[PDB]
Amino acid sequence: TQNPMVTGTSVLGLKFEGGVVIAADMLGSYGSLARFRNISRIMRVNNSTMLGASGDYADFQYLKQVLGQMVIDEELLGDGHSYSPKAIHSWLTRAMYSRRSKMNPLWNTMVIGGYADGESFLGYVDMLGVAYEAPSLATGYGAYLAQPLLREVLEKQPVLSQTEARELVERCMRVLYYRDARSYNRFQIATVTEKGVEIEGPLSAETNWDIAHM
Amino acid sequence: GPFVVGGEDLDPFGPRRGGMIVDPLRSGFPRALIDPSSGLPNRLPPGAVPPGARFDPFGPIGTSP
Amino acid sequence: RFSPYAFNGGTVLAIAGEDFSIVASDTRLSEGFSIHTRDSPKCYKLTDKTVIGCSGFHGDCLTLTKIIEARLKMYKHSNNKAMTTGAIAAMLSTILYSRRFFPYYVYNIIGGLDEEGKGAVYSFDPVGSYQRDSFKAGGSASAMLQPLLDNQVGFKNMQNVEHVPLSLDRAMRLVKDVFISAAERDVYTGDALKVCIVTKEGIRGETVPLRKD
Amino acid sequence: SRRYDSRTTIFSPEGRLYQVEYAMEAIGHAGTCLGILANDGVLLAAERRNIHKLLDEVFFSEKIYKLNEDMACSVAGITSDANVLTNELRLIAQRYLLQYQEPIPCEQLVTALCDIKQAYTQFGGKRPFGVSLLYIGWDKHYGFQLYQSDPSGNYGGWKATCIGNNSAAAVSMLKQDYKEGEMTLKSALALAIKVLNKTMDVSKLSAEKVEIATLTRENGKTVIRVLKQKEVEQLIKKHEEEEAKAEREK
Amino acid sequence: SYDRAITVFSPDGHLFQVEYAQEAVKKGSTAVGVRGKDIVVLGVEKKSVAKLQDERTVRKICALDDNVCMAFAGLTADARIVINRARVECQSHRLTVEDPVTVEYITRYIASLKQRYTQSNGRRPFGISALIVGFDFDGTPRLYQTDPSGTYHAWKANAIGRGAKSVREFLEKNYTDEAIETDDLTIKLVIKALLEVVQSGGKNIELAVMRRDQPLKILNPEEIEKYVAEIEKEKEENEKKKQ
Amino acid sequence: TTTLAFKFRHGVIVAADSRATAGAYIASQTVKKVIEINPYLLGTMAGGAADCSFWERLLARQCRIYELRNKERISVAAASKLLANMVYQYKGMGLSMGTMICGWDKRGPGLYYVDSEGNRISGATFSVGSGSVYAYGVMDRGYSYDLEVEEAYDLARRAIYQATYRDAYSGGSVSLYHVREDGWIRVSSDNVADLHDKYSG
Amino acid sequence: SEYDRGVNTFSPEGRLFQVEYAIEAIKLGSTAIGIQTSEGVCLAVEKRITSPLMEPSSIEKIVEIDAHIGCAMSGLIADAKTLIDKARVETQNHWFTYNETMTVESVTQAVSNLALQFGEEDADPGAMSRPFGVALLFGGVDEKGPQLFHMDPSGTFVQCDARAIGSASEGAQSSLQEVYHKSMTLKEAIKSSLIILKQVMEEKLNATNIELATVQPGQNFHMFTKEELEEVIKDI
Amino acid sequence: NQYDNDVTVWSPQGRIHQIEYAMEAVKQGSATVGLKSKTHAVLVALKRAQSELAAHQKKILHVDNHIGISIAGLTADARLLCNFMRQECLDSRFVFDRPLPVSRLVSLIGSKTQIPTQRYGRRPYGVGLLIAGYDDMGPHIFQTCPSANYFDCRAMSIGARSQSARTYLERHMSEFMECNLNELVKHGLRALRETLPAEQDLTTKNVSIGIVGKDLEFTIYDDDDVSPFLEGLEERPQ
Amino acid sequence: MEYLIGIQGPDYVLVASDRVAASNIVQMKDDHDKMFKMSEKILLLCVGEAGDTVQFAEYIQKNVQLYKMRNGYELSPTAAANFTRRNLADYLRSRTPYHVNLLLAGYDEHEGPALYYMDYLAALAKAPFAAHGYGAFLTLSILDRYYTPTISREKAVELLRKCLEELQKRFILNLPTFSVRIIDRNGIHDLDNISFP
Repeated sequence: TQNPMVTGTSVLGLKFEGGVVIAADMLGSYGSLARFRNISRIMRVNNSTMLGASGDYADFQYLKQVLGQMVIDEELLGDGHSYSPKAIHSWLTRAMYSRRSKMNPLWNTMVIGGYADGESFLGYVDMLGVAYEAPSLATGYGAYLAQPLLREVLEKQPVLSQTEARELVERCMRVLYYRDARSYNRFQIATVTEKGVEIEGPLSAETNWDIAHM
Repeated sequence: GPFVVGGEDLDPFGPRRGGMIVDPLRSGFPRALIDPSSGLPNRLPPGAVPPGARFDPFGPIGTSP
Repeated sequence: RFSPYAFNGGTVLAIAGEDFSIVASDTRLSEGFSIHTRDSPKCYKLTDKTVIGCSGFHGDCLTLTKIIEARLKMYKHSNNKAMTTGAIAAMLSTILYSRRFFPYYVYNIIGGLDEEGKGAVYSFDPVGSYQRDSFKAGGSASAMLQPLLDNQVGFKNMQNVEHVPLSLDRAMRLVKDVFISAAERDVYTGDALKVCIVTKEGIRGETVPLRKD
Repeated sequence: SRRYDSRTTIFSPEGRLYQVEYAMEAIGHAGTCLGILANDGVLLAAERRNIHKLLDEVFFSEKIYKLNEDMACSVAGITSDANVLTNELRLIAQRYLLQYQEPIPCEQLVTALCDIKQAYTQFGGKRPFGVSLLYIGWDKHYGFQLYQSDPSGNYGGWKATCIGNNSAAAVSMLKQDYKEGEMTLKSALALAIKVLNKTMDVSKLSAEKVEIATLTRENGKTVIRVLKQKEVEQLIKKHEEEEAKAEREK
Repeated sequence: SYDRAITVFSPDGHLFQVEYAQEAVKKGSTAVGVRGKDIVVLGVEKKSVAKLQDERTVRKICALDDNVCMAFAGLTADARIVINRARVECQSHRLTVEDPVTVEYITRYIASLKQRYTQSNGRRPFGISALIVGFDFDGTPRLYQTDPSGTYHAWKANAIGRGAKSVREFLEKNYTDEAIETDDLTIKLVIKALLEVVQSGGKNIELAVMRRDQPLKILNPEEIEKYVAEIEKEKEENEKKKQ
Repeated sequence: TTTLAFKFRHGVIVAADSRATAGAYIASQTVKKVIEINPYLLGTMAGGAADCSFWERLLARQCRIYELRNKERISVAAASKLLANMVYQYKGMGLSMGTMICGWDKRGPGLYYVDSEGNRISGATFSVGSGSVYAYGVMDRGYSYDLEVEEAYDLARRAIYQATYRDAYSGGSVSLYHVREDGWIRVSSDNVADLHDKYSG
Repeated sequence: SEYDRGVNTFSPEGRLFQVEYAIEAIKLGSTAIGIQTSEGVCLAVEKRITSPLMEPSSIEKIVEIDAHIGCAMSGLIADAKTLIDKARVETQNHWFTYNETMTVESVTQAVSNLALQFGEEDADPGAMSRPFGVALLFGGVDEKGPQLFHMDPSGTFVQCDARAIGSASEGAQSSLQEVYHKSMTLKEAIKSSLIILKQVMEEKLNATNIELATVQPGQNFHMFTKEELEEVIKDI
Repeated sequence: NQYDNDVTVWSPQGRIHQIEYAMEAVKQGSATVGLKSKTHAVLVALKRAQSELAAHQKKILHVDNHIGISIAGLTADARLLCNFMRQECLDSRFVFDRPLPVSRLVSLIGSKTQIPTQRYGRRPYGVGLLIAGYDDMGPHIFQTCPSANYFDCRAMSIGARSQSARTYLERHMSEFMECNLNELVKHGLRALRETLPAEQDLTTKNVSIGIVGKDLEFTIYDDDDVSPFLEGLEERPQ
Repeated sequence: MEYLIGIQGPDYVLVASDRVAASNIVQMKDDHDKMFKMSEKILLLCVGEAGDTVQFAEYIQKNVQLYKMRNGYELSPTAAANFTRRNLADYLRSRTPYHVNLLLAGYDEHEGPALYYMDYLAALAKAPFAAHGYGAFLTLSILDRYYTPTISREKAVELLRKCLEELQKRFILNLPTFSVRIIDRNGIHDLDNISFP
């Protein structure tokens, strides 16, 4: 993709004791226009992996189709082996790097969250093939607006509970709604635990506008 | 672009440029390429910031008007 | 347009001793003015005697490290033995030149022991031009650290100074100090220093914190 | 697939290529083509095997084909393979003219067609072309020339040669009667008429059963023309007159 | 697109197609090559003289370059193809190496081409044997011989084609260091070797001569008849020494 | 970079500097700019270090294959032609190589200049690199075919020293090679500071 | 009779017909002997000259694969030419890529990987239509010391302490079993090889009837000259 | 007859004779034995020497850190299959950064070996493999055939005179599961020795051992590393 | 810039070229031959881009020698010039174009002397005299002024010397020495170098 047409804004990820939480708004923007306000930018890969993406939504749909077909094939084999979140992250890195090396990139920045064998996974892949793991993630404008708060909390408290992680994610979503012009006040929160992947939404953040009288 | 090598190592004058060793950081790789207008409601005029002058970005990368 | 490259920071240092090799790097991954993560070491163990350090475009670094691992496995299968440090250096030179017209934006330093047991250090340019050195700094702070290594390890521009052979403890202290200075002056260097020591008894890793600003 | 393969390009236990020999038998079953080289020109004299009262008049010639401004050829064997080979010959001549802006020498054209024939006889699994060709032409290097090519790809230069039906008797007649260095086009035409008369023993000679073409140089130009019916009739009349004179004088 | 395996092994370990190509070579006209101190002589028998044939077009001796020339026995068209490929290779080597080829190099190229045609799908081996002669840069005379199988060897004197066994026996009985002392002696030796199987007494002999740093020269029938007359004179000398 | 080579009565003298630069930064002062292709063939590095090293290593492979096939060492002209044909296929794609192929063969001492642009010229004296003008001046002032071996060594060293003095991309140490009939020898490797002490002092 | 089957059909005994026929073709070649000792490897081949007008120096049944590897061939030498070229190219490619010398085992493996690459269908133009008809004896010195390897058109290759290939490979191998021992020296190996060659050759052994080459630690591939051969055959 | 020369020709009995001939080719090779415990998979191969002065042919090959194979049949076919498997494992580690599961590799081998059995001018792979691997599902022993069929085995033996080894494995399969590494290797060695004639005995020259396990990468013991496993083996019961 | 000049007389062709090989501001070679011997009576003179000249000239030379080897006789100068033009035109629109300026000089046993002019675009023109390079501007007027169709080889050498003296006087480039060759019925003869020390 040379010119992304319909794009998604920041996607956040955060690890807690027992799993990972991922949040993304439900808006697809056609430039400055908020054109598609009820799209889902978070996908369930398998019972232990979830994926959220920013950037071109058509490329995200293509990747969702390919990943779903891969999961279907692997479950068709039925031999007791399933893709781990780390394996999905590595495959995504390989695919993004291959697309970038052909000068035909997939215009996306994806967050991979997972929980397998009692350990949480949080992975980042961008359109150039740059990949890494971190206890917290934030793409797009969230890298400037949401990442500092998550990093501050994790520096004070390295290990968070699910409730604390969800509260911090909600605060970051509220800040993103305040300060990001391509964001929307209608988002989803996806959690992966030992029980599987659960996607909640649509959700709204409580906003304060008392500085308008100052 | 910044992967130029051997141009200036073979002839002092001529269109070709580059030393004996490839180093993008030493051949004008953008590194952190930031617009001077980033963080501003309006775009800066061409030549507002003279090269070599201490400049502080008005905002992070991606906030260019 | 579309840029297939990005600079992710990272400084890689290697010092070759009489019976040891040290490869050190910072663990900060960045892009532009932001920090991707504070734990991303640039040092990779290849064999029991070879450690490579890769800095620059991080996607290229990952791909190159994976390709090197695959080629080492292929060599071990085809030749029934592990690659030597010089063989790895020559193979990496060929691999880097294979992409001459679309280069890997990687700064590569190979540190290990040669066939005689002496420490060996190889520095690579992105298209595969390499030579054997005793010490080398590569990455974002290479220009800061190279003259200091010349002064302190090579004893350059000094008179009435005995060229005492470099010891492991002195080299470790020097590496830590130069990385502290680099973290002071370079914005891409910080948050940790990871040191890999290659001796005949194996490879030993060590971590030293740096400033996080 | 292996069961149905005929193996047309394999050696025999005696070192022979059977398909080539069978194509040469096909040549031997074809019509007589005769070529005689003279001092002032070279001619072709083919036997018209396509004779029928309901056949239409031929456009230019049944068996003689112009290859370029300086060369002509005569064919014996399978007719459609001959058409393919003549088209290829014209293509080769035009390609040489395009590359060098000079007319191709005759031997180079014969060599190219023979290379194609040999390529068919060596690989591909295809049957060989069942055509033998006679070549006449003029070039700046060797003047008037006469060449003969085989389906095997073998060629050679000649002063007088024959291919097709009863070619051995014609070759013996030419050996007895051809005079090297003394031949004129008139004497060559007389010899061609007598050889065609003797070889075509089953059918009496007539202008409707033979085709004659000559190649001459006229003021720096090559003239390839086919003799008209009256000219061939006059040639046959002169031959019969000479035969009657010999009968009287014996 | 034809990919049939034509040359295959037999139960006894023989390649029948190569053997049949050698049999086809055995039916060709006899070609004789003899290496001398300062000269190389190639002699080929004419199977029949037609008296109506342009002899220039049926020559069995040709030059591959300014220093290398060869003779052949077997299938004339396959020999023509091989000669053309060898000439192209000689020009390519003169281009890339900036030096004229050696006899061994072009012999190796020809032998490798023949071997390739003995082990490739959809084609049959060449039915020719070649006698490659020439002079190297240092001036050393060379004589090589290839066969349809693709093997080559260097020789002092050799004969291929039909009747090659008897001619080779004659060469073995007659090739001496004093029999090649002069160029005329070498020419007479080649003509005598050819005369052991041919009739007409030198009329059926095509003879060629190549000298150091000189172009290949073809003897006219007058010179060949003069040499044959000299050989008859030496036969009469042997007769007079007998009695 | 400054590399020079000249022919005289006792073979071919090859000299070079050892400084590699990245922009205005000196990446290395110990670069072996004289490539030992074979025990009988030498090459020089000027332009892209990776380009020259890779293509001269390919040339070394080709020469070894040629020796194995022909049972005779390749000639200097043939090796230079092989390198020129190899590099001509990538003309205009950005390769920057200027090299000298030096050796001794059946024709005597050989010296060819081959560049990535496609030039291939035999000559008596050559100088390649950004400092080649200064080396050209000094060498031409001091050159003669009848030079003695020590005089040739001194001339090559002095020319490279002057080139490093005047050129910002030339420096480090001077590596001197002598190509003789029975192969080349590595004569010396003298640091530029020591040469400054010897010459100015 | 020879086209009833394809080139890749199994016999009822589990053997490819063409490979067995190539193995049979090997037995028509001249005898070659390789002996591996702790001091090096020696290779000896019968030249089998057919006519005195032939030049024995043009027969090359021992070739130099690299400075540290030599090859002795038996069977159809024209078939061995391409395998030898492939071996040389592989050694040079390995030197180019890794700046080191190949091991003898890896060279033998690379050559043996070409043995079964034949077939009519599903083949590019210029592919092999039949197996090779040569047996190769690879002798060289690497970091594991001197080593001798044997290869046959079946694609199998093994390490050998002392082996013989060719027409007289049965009688020579039995002779090799008696004379050979682990503590054998290079001179003893050369003498025993020449003795066995003299026993198995029809003609009398001389400096022109045979080839002999050695590879030793610290010394390149070395083919014996006529004076060295005369010295060795002086007392046997 | 007329049905035994092509792989694309069915017989009137519904059989393909070329495949059976390739199975005979597998039966011609020297015997090898594969067996697994709860934690380890072991391959023991009976190597053969062409002559007294020839080294014994390699029979156990490295495929990956968790997979090794033992071959029986055409050695060039075995090398082709081993190269294909090595490439598949390397691709798996490159794309997913995880070891390729053994069952999926065996499925790939079967898919690759089925193709030549249905196309004119091709031939079946004349080699049979015993595959020992360890993954998340534990140790695995697999057997492949020229017929492109593969089997998941508790224990298996292929090669010449493998029926006696199979009988011994049948007898001791009940206790193969709870054995430790040394006991499992001794069981495999006894099964392999069952294939040997009475005058022949297992020695350090003709025995090759390949072991993979939970905490042990695939390793091959050939000449002097075999002696600890050979030590303790009782005399032949006759 | 390199300089070629050809002068055709009643029974000869006279050609000359500069012997300078130049890189940047430095003359690397003082005796550099730009004439390629196509046959016993054909000379090809080539200037243009580095590399292109030698590659194209040697390709043409090898093809002409291959023609002579295959056919037993040599190409005429007209046929060789047309073959060269055809190849250059074919390469013009291909992926590997050659930027070469050519002069073909040859003597034919029947046609006589011939001189051909070819530019880098592969347009072929037969001329009584021709020149290539920036020095052609300064010498073609002299050739037009003094050339006659019946000029003898001595007067042809004198006219060539006049042109080279004008090049010495007025050209900004240093072209001190020239190689001179003549083609007639006896082949190619190397004349004395014209030099200006």
